[PDB]
Amino acid sequence: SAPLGPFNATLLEQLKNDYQKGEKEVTRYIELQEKVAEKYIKMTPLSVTAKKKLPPSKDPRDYMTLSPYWWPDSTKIDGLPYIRKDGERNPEVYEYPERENANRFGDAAYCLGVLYYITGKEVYAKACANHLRTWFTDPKLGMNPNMTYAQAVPGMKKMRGSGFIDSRRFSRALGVAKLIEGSKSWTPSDKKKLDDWATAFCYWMENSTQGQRESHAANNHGLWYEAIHLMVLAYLDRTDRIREVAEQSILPKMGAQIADDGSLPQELKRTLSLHYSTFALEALMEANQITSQIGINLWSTPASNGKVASQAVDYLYPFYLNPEDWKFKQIKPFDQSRAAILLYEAGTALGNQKYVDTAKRIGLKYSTSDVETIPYLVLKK
Amino acid sequence: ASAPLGPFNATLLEQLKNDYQKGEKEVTRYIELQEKVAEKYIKMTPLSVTAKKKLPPSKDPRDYMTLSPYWWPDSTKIDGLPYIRKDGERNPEVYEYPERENANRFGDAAYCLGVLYYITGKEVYAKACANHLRTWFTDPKLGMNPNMTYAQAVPGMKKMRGSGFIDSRRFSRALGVAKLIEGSKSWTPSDKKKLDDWATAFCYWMENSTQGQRESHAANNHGLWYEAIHLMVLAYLDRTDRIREVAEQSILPKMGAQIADDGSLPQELKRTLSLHYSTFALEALMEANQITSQIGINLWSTPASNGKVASQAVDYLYPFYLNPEDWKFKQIKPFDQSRAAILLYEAGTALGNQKYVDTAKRIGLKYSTSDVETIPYLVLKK
Repeated sequence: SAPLGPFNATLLEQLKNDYQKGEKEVTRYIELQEKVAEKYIKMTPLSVTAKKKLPPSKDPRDYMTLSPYWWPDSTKIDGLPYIRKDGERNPEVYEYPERENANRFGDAAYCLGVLYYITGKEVYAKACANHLRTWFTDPKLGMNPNMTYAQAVPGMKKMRGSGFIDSRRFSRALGVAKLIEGSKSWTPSDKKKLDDWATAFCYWMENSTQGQRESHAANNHGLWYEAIHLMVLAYLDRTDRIREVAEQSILPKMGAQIADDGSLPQELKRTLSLHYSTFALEALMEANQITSQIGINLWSTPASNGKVASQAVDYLYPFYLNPEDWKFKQIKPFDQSRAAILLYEAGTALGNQKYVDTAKRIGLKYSTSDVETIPYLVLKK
Repeated sequence: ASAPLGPFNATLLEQLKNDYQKGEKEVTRYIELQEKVAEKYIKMTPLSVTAKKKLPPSKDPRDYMTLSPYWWPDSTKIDGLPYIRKDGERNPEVYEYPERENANRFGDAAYCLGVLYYITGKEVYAKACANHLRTWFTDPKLGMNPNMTYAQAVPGMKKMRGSGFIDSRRFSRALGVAKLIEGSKSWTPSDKKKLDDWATAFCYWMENSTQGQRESHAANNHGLWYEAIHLMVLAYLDRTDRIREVAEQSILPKMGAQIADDGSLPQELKRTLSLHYSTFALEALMEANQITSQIGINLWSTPASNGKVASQAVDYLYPFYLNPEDWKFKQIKPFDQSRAAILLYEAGTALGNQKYVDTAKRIGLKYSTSDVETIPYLVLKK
């Protein structure tokens, strides 16, 4: 049985088992992924401190990014304070290296971690460990365990926590560290430091004013917060807390956002409504990969108010077939391949065969290098 | 009191200089706002194309290099090579090439400083402009090689391309506004000579390289924007007969082939940003006409050999400039209606169409905006 972690544990165990028995189709797929994975073996570990502009703390170990929809105001002489343009990403975001480097880190470590779980080769754990240490625990290059300055806005005078969503990138990688435990490269001392980082980040999530705020939001930010919350709690083996967050936080939050038709009214008022409708469920989808390893299915468990997350997939299914029909503002094209993983996750969990069949029709490219598709051989022809 | 030939609306700019000298309150108010906007360019350290780590294939940091914005790594290839195209979707990798945004910042600064010197006469603005011009263009270590070989390159593509020449309009407008500072104490006769020599060299590359040749023959918005940049360079060099030849032998035939009988731009209707690329082609004619009209050639009303006129394109688009909602073609991003204001004002005054000029002012530009391309257009603010 796979260690508790941020992935579909069924598909992952299936892959390792077929790989060990020698099944051709899986062994060929894994030898693809290994060729894809070779850039991460040579790839030099990134660190949050690779930045020139420092944050208010003057500490380069603090993660800092710009909130993507905030732009300078031309009608002010300094451009300050920034004004918002929902859905239109300000290219200034890319002057904060963490925004893209946390992605590159997260991808590298997830891929290396799952390949060491499937194949068992020390070269994959040894490379994953190098990435984990430099990003999280290294006394000089690892990030502080907080997200105070995530998605900061210049000229804004209050502090906000909407930026906590940036954590999904590196917190998936935190969980997968559990997969290389037992390797020769991940020493007891390595695990302890990462446990202590994970313990500190969790304390920051739960008790900081920004974390408390985010823990209370009944929108897609609250769902993503709790999904990230489960990943940290899963890494630390706090399964009772996983049960309590699922039942006391995620399901109530999910039920307040679903309307009687299954739509998500808070996301239909965005400039990117089909994207943000799917973003919300993607939070629930990643949380459910962790809850269902301990027996809790968030797709089919109803909330106190009777709403259940399957109603929200039903509303969106027609448009996942024919995205033209989306009768709401979508100021940018929508990636139909996001429906493939979502409908398989939700279809496998709900015993809905129409969903699983449509997931396979849409599919993912067999040879793609997107690391989040590594588990989904079942979607790749 | 006539403005030197350059890449701006000379009527609006002479009017502003005239009114500011006479003491008119409303212009003096506006120019003092512009001066507060322009102080950041006085302090701004000059930019240079050489501020980059990743070198071009020539291994010369003085070569301008950018990435073609719509080209993306291919996930199904082990190295992502060769890149593939997604029309309309900017690959954020473009921001790893510093010249993409630094040429904009440079261009904006030198243009703002040049126009304010023309209007106010203040040497502080000629001195600041000249600083930006020397570092970008002529400096023997920091200045830019006079070419666009590696503009909008594409990783994995085997042939060389010319369509990235469009990147030139940023620093090219700045090249022309150097004419406004000639005669200051700060722009010495030697500064003029090097810059003249640089512009002669860049114009040579534009006209004789394989890439510039291709670009001079495209009958799309790239060909139009090529000649509009060509006119900036030839105006700066005072080659006014060439301006007349380029207008009658290239711009007019190109405009004549790209306008259909209903006044639409077929080539632009097929892009994923059809309302943006229709306006783009026209803005090429607008910026070329600001120059051609200073030597007596009105590109909005002068027909091609087939009797097509550029005013026919404005007519096709005017109703959509009112209600962009009605645009019945692919537009995978929102359309900025302020672009129409300058366009409609520029075409309206050249064509005598009051309906156009009224619509321009109704849309308007923000009085306090710091966007330097709106500096001449007080008439669209207020």
